Amino acid sequence: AELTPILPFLFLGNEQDAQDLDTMQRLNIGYVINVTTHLPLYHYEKGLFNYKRLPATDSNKQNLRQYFEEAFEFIEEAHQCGKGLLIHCQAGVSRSATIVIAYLMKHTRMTMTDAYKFVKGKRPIISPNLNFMGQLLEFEEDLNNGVT
Ligand SMILES: CC(C)(C)C(=O)CSc1ncc2ccc3ccc(Cl)cc3c2n1
Repeated sequence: AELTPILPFLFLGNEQDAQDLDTMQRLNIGYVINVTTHLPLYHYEKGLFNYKRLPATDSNKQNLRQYFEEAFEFIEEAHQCGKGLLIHCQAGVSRSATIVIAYLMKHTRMTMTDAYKFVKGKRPIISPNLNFMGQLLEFEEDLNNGVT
């Protein structure tokens, strides 16, 4: 069990981390983003959290940019009402860390490199995915040019 707090309201974890019900309620988490196609929404039937599923796979062809804006608003929703958000996928946190890094670029105004350094400092194990890196690099281009 290990929920990594990126921001006071934004938490990063894997499949096993999302199953620790006691820790999630201790940290005042009320929102969960599940970035998998096959994993269940843990503790859904208990009616404690608001869920959002980004149906993605951990492949070199998966497009995560399409899920960026939807995830940012769910995070803002958790932020604007004083609750924490947990975003998770599987062991390598490749998918979920990509979304978190994207959020830090758009809203916290950090650069792509600095955002990775920020998350990597708090979450030491992140599996590599050149496809997601390319999408984050292309995403930084659009932010600097005023396209998104
Ligand atoms: C995208 C994701 C977080 C899923 C990932 O690929 C983690 S693995 C890794 N390993 C070595 C690196 C060396 C420089 C670097 C500069 C920028 C960015 Cl975003 C990543 C790296 C980098 N990332």
